Amino acid sequence: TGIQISGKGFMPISIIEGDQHIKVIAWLPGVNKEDIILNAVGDTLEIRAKRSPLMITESERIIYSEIPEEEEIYRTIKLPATVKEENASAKFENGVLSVILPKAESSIKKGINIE
Amino acid sequence: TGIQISGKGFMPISIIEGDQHIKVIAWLPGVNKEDIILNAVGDTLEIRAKRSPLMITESERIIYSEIPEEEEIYRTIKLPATVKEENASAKFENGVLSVILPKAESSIKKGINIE
Amino acid sequence: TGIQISGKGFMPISIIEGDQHIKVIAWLPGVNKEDIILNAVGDTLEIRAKRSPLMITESERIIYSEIPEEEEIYRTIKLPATVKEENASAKFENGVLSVILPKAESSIKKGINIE
Amino acid sequence: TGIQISGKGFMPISIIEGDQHIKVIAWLPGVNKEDIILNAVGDTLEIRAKRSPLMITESERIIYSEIPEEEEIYRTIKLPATVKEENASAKFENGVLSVILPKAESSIKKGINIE
Amino acid sequence: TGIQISGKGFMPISIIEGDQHIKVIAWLPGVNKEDIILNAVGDTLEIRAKRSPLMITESERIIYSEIPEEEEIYRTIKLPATVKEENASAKFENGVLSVILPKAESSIKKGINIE
Amino acid sequence: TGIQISGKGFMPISIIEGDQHIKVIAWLPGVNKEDIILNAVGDTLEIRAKRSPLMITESERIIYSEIPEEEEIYRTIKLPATVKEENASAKFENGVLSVILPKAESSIKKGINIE
Amino acid sequence: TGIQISGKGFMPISIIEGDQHIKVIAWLPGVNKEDIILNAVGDTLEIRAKRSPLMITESERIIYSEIPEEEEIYRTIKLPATVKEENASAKFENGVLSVILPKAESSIKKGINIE
Amino acid sequence: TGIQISGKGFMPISIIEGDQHIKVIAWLPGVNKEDIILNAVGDTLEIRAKRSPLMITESERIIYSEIPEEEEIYRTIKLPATVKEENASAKFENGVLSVILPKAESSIKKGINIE
Amino acid sequence: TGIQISGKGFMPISIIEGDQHIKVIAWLPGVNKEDIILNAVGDTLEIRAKRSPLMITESERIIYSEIPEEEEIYRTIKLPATVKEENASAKFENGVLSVILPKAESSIKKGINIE
Amino acid sequence: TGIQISGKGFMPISIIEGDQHIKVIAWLPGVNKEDIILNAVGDTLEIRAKRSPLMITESERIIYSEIPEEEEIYRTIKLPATVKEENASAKFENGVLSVILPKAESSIKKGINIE
Amino acid sequence: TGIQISGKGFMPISIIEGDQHIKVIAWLPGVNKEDIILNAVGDTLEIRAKRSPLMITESERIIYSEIPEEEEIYRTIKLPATVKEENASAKFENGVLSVILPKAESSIKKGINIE
Amino acid sequence: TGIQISGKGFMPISIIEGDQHIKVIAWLPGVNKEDIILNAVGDTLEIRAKRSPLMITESERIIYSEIPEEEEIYRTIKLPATVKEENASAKFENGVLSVILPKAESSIKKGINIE
Amino acid sequence: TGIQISGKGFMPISIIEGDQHIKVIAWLPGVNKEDIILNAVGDTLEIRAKRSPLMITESERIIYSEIPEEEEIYRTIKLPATVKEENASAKFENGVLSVILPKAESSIKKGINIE
Amino acid sequence: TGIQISGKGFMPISIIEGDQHIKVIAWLPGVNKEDIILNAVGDTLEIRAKRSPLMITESERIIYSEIPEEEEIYRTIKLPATVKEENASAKFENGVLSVILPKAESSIKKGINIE
Amino acid sequence: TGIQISGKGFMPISIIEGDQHIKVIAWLPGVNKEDIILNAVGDTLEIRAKRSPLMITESERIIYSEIPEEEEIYRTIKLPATVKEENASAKFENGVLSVILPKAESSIKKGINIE
Amino acid sequence: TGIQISGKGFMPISIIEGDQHIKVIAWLPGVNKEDIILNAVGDTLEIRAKRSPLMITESERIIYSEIPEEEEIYRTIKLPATVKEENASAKFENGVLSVILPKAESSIKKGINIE
Amino acid sequence: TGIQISGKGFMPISIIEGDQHIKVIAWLPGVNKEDIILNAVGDTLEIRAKRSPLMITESERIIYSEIPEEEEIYRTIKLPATVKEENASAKFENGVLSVILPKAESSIKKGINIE
Repeated sequence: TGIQISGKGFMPISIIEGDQHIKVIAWLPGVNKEDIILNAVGDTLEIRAKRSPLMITESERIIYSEIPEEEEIYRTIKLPATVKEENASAKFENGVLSVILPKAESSIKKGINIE
Repeated sequence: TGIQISGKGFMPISIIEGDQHIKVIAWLPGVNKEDIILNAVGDTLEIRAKRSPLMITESERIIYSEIPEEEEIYRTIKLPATVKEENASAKFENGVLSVILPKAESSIKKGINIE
Repeated sequence: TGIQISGKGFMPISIIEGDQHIKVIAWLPGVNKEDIILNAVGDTLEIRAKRSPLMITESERIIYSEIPEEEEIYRTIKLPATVKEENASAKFENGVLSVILPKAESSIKKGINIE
Repeated sequence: TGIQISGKGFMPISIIEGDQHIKVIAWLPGVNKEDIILNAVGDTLEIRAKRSPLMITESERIIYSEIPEEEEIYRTIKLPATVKEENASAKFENGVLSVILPKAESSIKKGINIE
Repeated sequence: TGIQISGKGFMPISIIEGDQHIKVIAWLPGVNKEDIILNAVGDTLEIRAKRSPLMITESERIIYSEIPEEEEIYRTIKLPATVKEENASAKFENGVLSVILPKAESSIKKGINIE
Repeated sequence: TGIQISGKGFMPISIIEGDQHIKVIAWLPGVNKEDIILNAVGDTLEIRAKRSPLMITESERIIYSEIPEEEEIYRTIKLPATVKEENASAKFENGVLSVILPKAESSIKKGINIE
Repeated sequence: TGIQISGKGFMPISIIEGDQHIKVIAWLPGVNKEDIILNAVGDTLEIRAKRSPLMITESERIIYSEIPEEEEIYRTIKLPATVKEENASAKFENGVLSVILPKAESSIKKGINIE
Repeated sequence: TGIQISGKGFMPISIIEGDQHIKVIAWLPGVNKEDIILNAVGDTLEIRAKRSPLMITESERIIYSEIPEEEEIYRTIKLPATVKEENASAKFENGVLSVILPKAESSIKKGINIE
Repeated sequence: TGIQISGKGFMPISIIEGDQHIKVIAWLPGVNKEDIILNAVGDTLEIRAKRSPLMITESERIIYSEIPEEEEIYRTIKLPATVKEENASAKFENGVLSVILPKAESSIKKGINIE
Repeated sequence: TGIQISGKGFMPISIIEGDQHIKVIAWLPGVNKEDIILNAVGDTLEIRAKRSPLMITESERIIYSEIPEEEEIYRTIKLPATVKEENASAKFENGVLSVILPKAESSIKKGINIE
Repeated sequence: TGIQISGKGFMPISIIEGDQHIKVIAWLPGVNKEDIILNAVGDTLEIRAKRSPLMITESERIIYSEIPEEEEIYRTIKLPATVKEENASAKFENGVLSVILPKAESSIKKGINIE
Repeated sequence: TGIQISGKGFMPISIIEGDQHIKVIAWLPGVNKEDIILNAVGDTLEIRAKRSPLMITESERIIYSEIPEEEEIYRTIKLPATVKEENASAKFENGVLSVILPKAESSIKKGINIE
Repeated sequence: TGIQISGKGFMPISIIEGDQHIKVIAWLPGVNKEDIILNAVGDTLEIRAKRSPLMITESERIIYSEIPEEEEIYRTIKLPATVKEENASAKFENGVLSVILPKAESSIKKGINIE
Repeated sequence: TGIQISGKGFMPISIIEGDQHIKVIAWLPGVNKEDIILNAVGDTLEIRAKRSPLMITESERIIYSEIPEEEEIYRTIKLPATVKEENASAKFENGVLSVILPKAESSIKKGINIE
Repeated sequence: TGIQISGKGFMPISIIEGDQHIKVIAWLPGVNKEDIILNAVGDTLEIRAKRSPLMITESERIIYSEIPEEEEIYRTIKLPATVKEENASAKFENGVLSVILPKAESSIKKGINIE
Repeated sequence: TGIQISGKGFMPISIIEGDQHIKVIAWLPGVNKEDIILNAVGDTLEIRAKRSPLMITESERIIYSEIPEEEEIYRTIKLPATVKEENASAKFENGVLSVILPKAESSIKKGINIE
Repeated sequence: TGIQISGKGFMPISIIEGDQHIKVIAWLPGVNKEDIILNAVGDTLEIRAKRSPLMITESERIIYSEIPEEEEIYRTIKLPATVKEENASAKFENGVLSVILPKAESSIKKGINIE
């Protein structure tokens, strides 16, 4: 049942499990597609990215703000199954990274019939 | 000094104030550019948008999730100055809406010299 | 000693350990034998099922109820030994699923003599 | 409005009220159809049954368990209406007993019109 | 399910329910068989008795005591079924009164079969 | 002033002290005269008895009960004076055992006059 | 070091220990010299007395009172040495009983020299 | 009655209200006259300035300090009356800025006579 | 390590320690250069000054204020080294007094080499 | 009723009382039969022993341990009856010492009959 | 660093780790050498045994006891290294079981030199 | 196991128990050898002494003090064995009284062999 | 994400993770380079060392100390990746041990591209 | 007014101040005159001594003890006046060290007359 | 008895006091011998040093760390005696600085004899 | 800044500090001018006096009292400057002692000019 | 028994009652004999006085003070007896006013004899 999330910075994760794969959704609003580093192996995925901070002309002042300032953020995740890093896909749109990880064959649960 | 935020759903705001305008940044990760409705007048801006929920094949199950499910979200904001809705600009990239509101002339603080 | 239960919905589990196998008992009252999905591999078993809700004619009203309404329920379990999914058996009677999982050879503790 | 449940052992009840009858649902997972004793009269129903305990070979040990051990369990219920014990029906499938109790004529609320 | 005990003085009760009767056991240690008053009707039984207090010669003093002094004690009990006061029996031995109350016909639950 | 009570089971004691003896009253409701074992020596008395439990036909069920179930009960008591076990008397009626213990000569307080 | 006081009613005690005796002072205000019963043996002294209550003509009412009403009062005391009841003296004046108890020979501590 | 202060950094304010004007005093110790920016309009005044930090030769170390380090500080204030930014005066001496704001004509309360 | 501050009134201090001297910074906003009294000797410095209060025409009222009213304020400080009062310098600008105190020769720590 | 245990070190005791003797069981796991010292007299028994500590090669380290380290342990017990030290027996097997102490004749409670 | 103990009953464990093996000490006082079952595999050892309860003639009564009554007890342990079940040794003396488990080659940490 | 200390004043005790005697150590700093009174009998020892208070010339004042002022101090001790007062020894040096009390023959525990 | 530290004694750890290796920093002030034992295998590293205690001539006394006295200290660490013990390097300077552990090939996360 | 006590071990101090000297009393029961080390200088006195521990034959056991075991004890005291170490006297009797310290001339307060 | 420590950063100190000197031990792990500044005078010593921070290639990330980051650290200590800065020695090895400070003659306590 | 008051009894102090002296006021109501002892030296003043207690004829009783009874009272004060005991003056009128202490030359703070 | 004190300012009172008069003591330290106003009538006395405040040259500052500043103080007291204001006396010395009030004849308790 094991899933271990860990890292720094704001990054709402979501783990979807299918029969033959695992989907991982992450919220990286403000982060630039090319600032994201994605790599995984075995049963752990690591998402690390950097989102630059709000640039303000000397004239402006931040009257108010709920957006976290930290620039470097990431998460290493322990998936509940080993996967094929080799066939992983990933899309990043509207600040949302979505990673598809095919389940490794050795981690594909096989059925049991009832009678 | 008045700034009144209010509405429903997750939407980290940020208000930047310059001498002749007001910048408003909002985090709408996952929201579709054309699902955003932006309108303002006087001293209040309203950002309302809808982000569709994570679609999962019947086969998948959400093993874990930190992403809020609510679909319809918005915020009406009371800015600390009246603005020219007419000349407002807005960009939406990487899940981040950024609105530029020119300060109305009547709300432009004028200087006072010290001696 | 590790055993990790996890999932959603009401489903009292029971894990029995023998020398060469592991028995797992689950309470799925109201669930339909063919609505149960059983599969396992390595050291983890997954029981997922759906029990339809109490259907009431428009005329009736639920005057009182201790029965949980949720329809989709499941549990993935981490057994304390690897098993042969291939030879697992399972019976479902009187709302009680009982799964027999033969211990994998590599997980069969071997004796040590005292003198 | 009176409904009085009472007895011993785990047995999630559910009382459905219709215009001319009362349905009572009980969760008796693991209990054997012929170990259930059902009888009622006036405005009270009594469900008493016994579910045998998990039998384990001397070799096995209960590594973990959420299933209550008590064998003899029951509930006497006070229904919100008198009923015809004589015409009561009952089905027991998938650990779920469902009893239909026709409302006694003297307990059938009659309508009142508004104008 | 209703059973209402009430009265004054120490008198441990016990209510046993059979299919066609109700047994009631009461602890009246020190009480004299002929100081007991037993009467009942409908669904309520009343046991009232008086136990004289420990008589001590002027010479003696009660060095210590866990025995309640109150002399007049009783309990009126609401049984879970109407009974035939007419056929009630009662035995009193070793400070223990035991009353047998035949269930009234109108209170005898009738069976319901399952299929 | 020493009096030490100790043992198991419900047994309200009462110790009466006279000039030349000690009376001990015990509540053994439900206990059978011949199931009581009484013996003492020096300054300690021991009362041990067994009261059989309420026998119920398979048909009956204990709907409610304030009577303790434990069968074997007893108490060893340290009296405030040595006594003549040899001349102790004892009566048991209506669930009440009453023991008379003649004070030993060596424990008979002798008077002191005031002037 | 043992001294055990016990009894009922208000009776401030005081124990004085000498080398060859033990003095006991008791406050029995309002008690009548001839209502006092004094006796002791071995290592325990017993003081029991009765002070009659304030008699008031029907005309009077107790507007206020700090004097305890209880009539029968006493105390049995465990002295730190065995004594010769036989040679005990006692004086009672101004509501104060004072008892002199010669230490028994077997309880007279004997000296040990230091060097 | 409205007065809204808001901003960042240490800056004790004081608002004095006259019949035809409003005085505002601010403590900007350590701040340089030409580092102060003063501007206002309508009913809000904004004071923003920057005080450089204590410069210490590499040789020195701050053994102790109650002086806040923040460099950029400011406050935007909502005055209880609209004012003529145009005729505002301001003096800055001994770390104290004092601003005189003539009340706008439309905000000059007019008298009411009592009889 | 000793540094003892003490006195009355608001006066944020700051003590900087160099190898051959001690710098002391104090916030005296609103205080007049010539109202400051500075003197020191041995290892203690004393700063005492008076700042006049905000003068308000009878017409004005203090609508709000965070500026402390007390007029006479001061602090006597125990420096962590004896100093040469004789060569102390002092500057007072923008409400900030800064005192330079040459360390006394006898208080100049001398080096120790490590090998 | 008196039983006084006291001493140091871990040593679960158990006192069994028969009519003519007293059994005392003690848990001395790891203690060597010949390291046990047993002696008693009157109404008190004393069990004192020493268990050597776990010897570990310099190479090993105690990764974890629930076994108390103390070496010298013992208990002096006050039995509820005087005994014949002279006829006491004792067996020590599997780390369990079991002592049989014949009750002294003077401590054998004699019977009292009830009628 | 992982070590997982788990099971039922009183059984103080101790785990000693050497470079090439693991020692496990267990306190099974009162347990019979031939009632102990020892087996292990991979990185987990299981110790299960049964100690019969104190047998008492009908005449005796357990006046006092700190010895746990449970008969069947055991523990499955997760060792911090895989081991060779095949070469495990075990001695049981004075209620103390001591098991020697040779570390598996694949679990023997290899050195790293510092410079 | 009984040991009862009691008395007044500061006097740290220490009781050592041998096979044939009992040693008692007491801290009587400042007390004068000839101000100590030692006597005992049976199973109780009594140590009473008086230490004069610090004498100060009128000129001096007690600037500070942790030494208790009370002059008369003592303790009566209940030893865990009867002793021969007759053969007791005692040494008093450096404010430390040490008493040797030979155990009485009747209190000398006799051995019990194990097999 | 798993990292498990464990051991005894003061030893501030620091784990740095690179793409192809893992660095581990440990503070072993006062420890002697040749008193350090470093070994690792799989995914766990073990650092064990001994620092001798401050030697003080009989003449000296430790007036004050924040340095922990314990001599033998160590930590076994679970790294987040398997490593090649074989190619580990290590430097120890200024009380700081620094270990470089090359990541095992099987633990080297591989990239995933986004589009 | 300064007096600073500090050190380890039990040692009740007492400081008496006269016009021309300072007396210091210390309780060193059990300490040997020649195990005491006394030295002082300026305004601080240091008392350090060692009292050997109670020696017990292997046969004896410490049944009870209020005497602190620590062997090495001491206190360094800061006197409220500088003194002439040179003329200090000291007596040690009955476990009580008493030191007389002549006040240094420079610390002898001189009088002031009132009128 | 005075010892005053003060400064910033992690630096476990230890002060050893001899008859003619004072030893000071400090833990400066990671600090470079030539980055340490040592100087003292009178009765105060000052240790100030700087330890550079862990340098990490852009590729690495600090997965975990118990090592404080602050670079500049120091402590000024008030020794309990004046010393000869001139003859102070100092060694720095294995992150441990050890300073020897000869006591000043004027601070060398001189003896006092007891009689 | 140091001022240390200390002593016993009620004596409200007041310390006034001038540029060249220190005034000390003390409330000694009821104390007799010739019962006051005043002396000081260096930086500490000592005021000690005795006020006799209210003398009452045997006939009178103190119905109520807020006046402290203690007779001997005093305070030793640490002044913030050394003084010339030699030139101290003192007046005592209306229960108020007032002492004038000329500051010692070495304690006279010297000025520092600001520019 | 009535005595009512009331007023403002610090003024410790004391009421002494004799058979024929009442003495009242008041602490008015610092108050001037001629600033005291004393008058009474019936059963109430009133003491009102004013003590001027400590006058300090501009040069001095109150470094510390426990003396209350309030100038005007007083107390009106309700005596437990009516008195002859006419014959009252009063002395004021050393800050202590002492008033003698002759009891009025009507308030002089007269005796009652006991028999």
